[PDB]
Amino acid sequence: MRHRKSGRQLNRNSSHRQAMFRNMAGSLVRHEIIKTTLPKAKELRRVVEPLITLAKTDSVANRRLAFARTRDNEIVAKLFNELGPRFASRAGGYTRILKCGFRAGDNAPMAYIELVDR
Amino acid sequence: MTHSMRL
Amino acid sequence: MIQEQTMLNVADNSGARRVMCIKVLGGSHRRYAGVGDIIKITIKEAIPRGKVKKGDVLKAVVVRTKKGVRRPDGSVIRFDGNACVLLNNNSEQPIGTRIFGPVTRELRSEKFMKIISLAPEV
Amino acid sequence: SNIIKQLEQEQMKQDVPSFRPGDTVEVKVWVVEGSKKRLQAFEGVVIAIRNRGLHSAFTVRKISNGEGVERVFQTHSPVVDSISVKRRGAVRKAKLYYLRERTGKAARIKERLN
Amino acid sequence: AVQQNKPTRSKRGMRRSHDALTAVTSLSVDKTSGEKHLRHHITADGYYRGRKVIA
Amino acid sequence: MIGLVGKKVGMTRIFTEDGVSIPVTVIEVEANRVTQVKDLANDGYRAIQVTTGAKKANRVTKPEAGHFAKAGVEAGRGLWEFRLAEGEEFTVGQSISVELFADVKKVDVTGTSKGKGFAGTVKRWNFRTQDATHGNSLSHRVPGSIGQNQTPGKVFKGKKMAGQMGNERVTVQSLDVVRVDAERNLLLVKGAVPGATGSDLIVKPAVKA
RNA sequence: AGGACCGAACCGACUAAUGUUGAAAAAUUAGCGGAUGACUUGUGGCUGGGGGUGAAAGGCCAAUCAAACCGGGAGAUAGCU
RNA sequence: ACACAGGUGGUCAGGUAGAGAAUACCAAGGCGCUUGAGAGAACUCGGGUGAAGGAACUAGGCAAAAUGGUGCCGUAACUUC
RNA sequence: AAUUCCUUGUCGGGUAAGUUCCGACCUGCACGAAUGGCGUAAUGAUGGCCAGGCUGUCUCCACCCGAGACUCAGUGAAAU
RNA sequence: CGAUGUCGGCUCAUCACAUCCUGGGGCUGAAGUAGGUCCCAAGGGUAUGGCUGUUCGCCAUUUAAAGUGGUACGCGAGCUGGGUUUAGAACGUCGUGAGACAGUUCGGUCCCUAUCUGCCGUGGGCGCUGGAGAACUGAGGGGGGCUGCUCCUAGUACGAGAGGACCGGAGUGGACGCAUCACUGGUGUUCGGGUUGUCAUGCCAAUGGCACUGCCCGGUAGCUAAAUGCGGAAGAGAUAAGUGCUGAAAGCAUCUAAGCACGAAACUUGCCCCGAGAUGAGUUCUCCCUGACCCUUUAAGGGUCCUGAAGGAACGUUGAAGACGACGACGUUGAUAGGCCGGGUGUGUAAGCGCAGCGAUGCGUUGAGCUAACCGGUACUAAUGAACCGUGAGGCUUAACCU
Ligand SMILES: CC[C@H]1OC(=O)[C@H](C)[C@@H](O[C@H]2C[C@@](C)(OC)[C@@H](O)[C@H](C)O2)[C@H](C)[C@@H](O[C@@H]2O[C@H](C)C[C@H](N(C)C)[C@H]2O)[C@](C)(O)C[C@@H](C)C(=O)[C@H](C)[C@@H](O)[C@]1(C)O
Repeated sequence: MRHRKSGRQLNRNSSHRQAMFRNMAGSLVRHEIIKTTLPKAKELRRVVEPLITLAKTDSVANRRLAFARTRDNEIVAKLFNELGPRFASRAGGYTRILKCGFRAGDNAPMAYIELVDR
Repeated sequence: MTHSMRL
Repeated sequence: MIQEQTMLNVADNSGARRVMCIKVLGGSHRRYAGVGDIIKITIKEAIPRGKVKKGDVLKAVVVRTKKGVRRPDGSVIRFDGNACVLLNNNSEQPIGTRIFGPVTRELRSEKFMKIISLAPEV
Repeated sequence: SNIIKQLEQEQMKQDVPSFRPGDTVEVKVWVVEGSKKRLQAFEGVVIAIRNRGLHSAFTVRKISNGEGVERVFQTHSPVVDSISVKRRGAVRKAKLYYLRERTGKAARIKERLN
Repeated sequence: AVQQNKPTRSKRGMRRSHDALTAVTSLSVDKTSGEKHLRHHITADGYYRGRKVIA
Repeated sequence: MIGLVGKKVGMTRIFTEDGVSIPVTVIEVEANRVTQVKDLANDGYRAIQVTTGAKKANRVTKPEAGHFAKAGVEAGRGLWEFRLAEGEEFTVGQSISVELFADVKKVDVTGTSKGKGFAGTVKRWNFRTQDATHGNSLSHRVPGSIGQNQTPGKVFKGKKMAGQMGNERVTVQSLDVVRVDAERNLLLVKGAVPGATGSDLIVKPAVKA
């Protein structure tokens, strides 16, 4: 009955959820602003912010953990080279949600999730 | 099949 | 948590090697038996030279449980294997002389004091 | 919390020797039989430690005369008088329930020599 | 499963009394542009609270 | 005598030196200031009204702002009443701490229990689940039969069915007080009291003596 | 060698569950039986209604069988509703 | 009758592990099954785990759980040998 | 007894307890010798019974994972 | 008969009392213990198994007890389908036969998406006579009500002896219910680790995908029981059967006619929960509104401009609150959620580098690295200034008072 339980199921199983969050984290680090649905944007906050916190120290082990959680070497390159020195000052809150109407097809609540640089 | 039937 | 159809080992040397609970005595609709609890048993496997034979319906007292008894300290003592000491059907006194293995200090009371003054560990 | 942790740290015993599972540990516990109190040794293998502060416990498995006995001791209980580690074993799990499935030569474990 | 007799048009309208869609109370005005939008949403021209967010 | 309003702060255990461990619930009993006193001149029955805690000054409405600022007290969350059983007189603004529970021995704790949501008949009324096998068709945790036949022709009122479980007022009686802390304003009671951690409890001395 | 054995394709249909205004007017899922033979399958023929065919259940003969369907006697007849 | 979880004969048949056309993961190649978005109640379906007990369930161990491979050792009554 | 009414025949075995099962006895209401009698190794998705193992069948349910049910937008039936 | 689905089992019950237990009494061929029998009493309780399709019954073993009936022999739009009672096949028997058998045997499709009443929950509207926010009284309604055993009195009263109390007082259990996870556990497909097969990241090393979470080993928080606290009461009133006191009718006698007292788990309270839609709509406290005009059917009238107050709703962040509504916290004059930091917990000594080894691997760095839902903090991110609804002192009559 869900009393103090985090995480959204998002009408997927565990493997689909984890693969979908890995794809969305790749797209967000790549494009720096992506449009998505609202609860997927909140869960994507909880997924993509530890990767940026992992980029704050640049070593072989941390880059291997980032590769284990993104599986794209261009993503871990952009993380440890750009998002590391850029986000070095602020402590948490590397991302920003903005609601943008509703989807035309399924009336889904939309959102833009972006990084706090732009 | 004589189960519901009053037989 | 000895209920009926539970197969217990025998702690003393009355002759049985394996008994089965057929009734947990004391109280209507009682489900389980802890250490302090008399059970009615039948004897399923006996030694050929023993004091009791197979098919005897008599009483016993549980001395070891795999569920384990809880101390008032917050502790719990869980043995391995369930065991009982066989008693006289009416006299409530044990049948065999020596008692094998440990028992609990929860058992300390008159008839089971006669039991507990025979065991190696408590 | 701030109040619960405070009450429990004023409840907690100051000196308890830190051990790991696999360590052959002999616990001396208080035993009451009416007027007179006694101390009683329980020596066996630490198979499980549950660190929770005041609510810590540890399970010790000892083979008595034909039987296997497991005793869960609350660490900061007053009835535990002394904990002494007699042999230090070198398992690599934190829990050792396969010692419940084992017997004899299979239930022996290697010494640490850290 | 089935009805014993059909309901009236009166009992149909009483049932549909609770189906009225609520209107938005009022749209809020942006500070710079002046375009109406929902609260806590960006405008159609990508302004939120006086800041151009999307291109 | 009257009860005091506190907050459920977790559960722990204390070790008596005899060896026995007892589970206590810790109840933070803050200073309860009396806001309004009812008497049988105006009201027909005599009572006191207390508040405790604190609230934001911007989260207080002018009705309750004026009601607190009428007689000597400051803003706490909630207002409660106590029925003054024959021989207590309290001035408004009187701070009432936990010494009356330092004297007493048994206690009644009243709280709103944890809301288990829409529960079925098995969870709510301890119904017996039917057969899991041996032929059963879509009827494992269903409530069974709910009535007889043509002769009543209707379900009876108070028939135990599924519905809202939890989230209701529950009183637990005859809980022993094990320790009273006055410098921490704490109350250790033995056992378990209704509610989640942080929920507001009402603590009265025991009536079933 | 074998109407041998275990076991896929292939053929079947023993149990359970689901479906029962179905996804399906006979299925699905998970187990199940035979699987070199008295096997299975394609293509083409032949047997026809008191007739066929049947390792036989009154089974099958175009979702129809103690006498198929179509059309005609025919608006059979109905002390019955 | 449907853009219907059914049915429908032949040909080709790669890699690793495997006895294998089983099975697991892949290649060439082809698809994500023409409503989605949330939430994470009862109940239903399909599964996973379970203290102590172990058929006490029930018409009935139904359904599950268990067992499972290769090589060697050993193997009873009875027998149509 | 796939046959037996009376009937749960009576005795024995198996069970703490056995209208079923197994062995007997014959009182065969109403077996019986190719509409075959009595055996019988092997076989059986065959009927009954007992045992070991195994387990959520059960004591007595608990939690978790997914698909519906619930809410939102689109389309939109049926029995009666 | 243009259909009212059977026996048994399961699940859930509900009532009667012709009471099985518990409770109260009378008589006894009632010493005690234990009974028998009758009267009062329906608050609560009232087995598990073997056999059988069975209800029943027999049997084994308990219990304080193992009530008896009604409710379509309660209950299939709740489940089952063993039995009887479809189509197959056989036995005995009957029949020349087709076939038949309250005779047996083996096998045999149990549909329904709930409109209305009902019931369990949970909301919207309007009312309650100015509006609002709270806290309550409580009419009334519901839940609950079981009981064993041990010890003391006391081995006393009683009895030859064997035996052995009433009354009263504690303790400790069983079943049942409510609550909550501190403990002990379960779960923990969101945490850590091992490992098999294969594919990929160029390769090594390291990881990832898939194979039921691939198979497993532990396990945080939540939820939860088998875990652990609590409950059933005492008391009060009025009584039933019963026992009385005084007392005539009826010089006596008499519990009764006048009058008075006792007397049960039943009744009313006491305990707990809901509850002013209790339209008979209650009480208490606090807060908010103090402007002008015209018209007409000068009415508890309509309209226009100016003001929108307390508060509410909407929106957003959300919650040990929740199907949705609702409920609760917060909205920068800010710890509501995420992140971050520190800790805790869990798992078990990461990777890389170096050494020993031919190697698998071991050792050092190192109780390392990683850590979900937890804890204490921190405005880093998101909770926007507003707009919207709600008004502008609130009728008549009578009484009592105040200027
Ligand atoms: C798939 C769904 C099918 O229904 C079933 O399978 C159920 C399970 C049958 O029970 C089956 C199975 C069974 C055992 O009954 C459960 C059997 O007794 C009956 C004869 O057939 C039903 C209900 C029968 O009714 C019963 O008929 C009895 C003569 C009288 C009884 N009444 C007194 C109450 C009545 O409800 C009957 C005749 O088939 C109903 C007619 C209308 C139909 O033929 C319809 C088209 C059905 O086939 C069906 C809806 O498609």
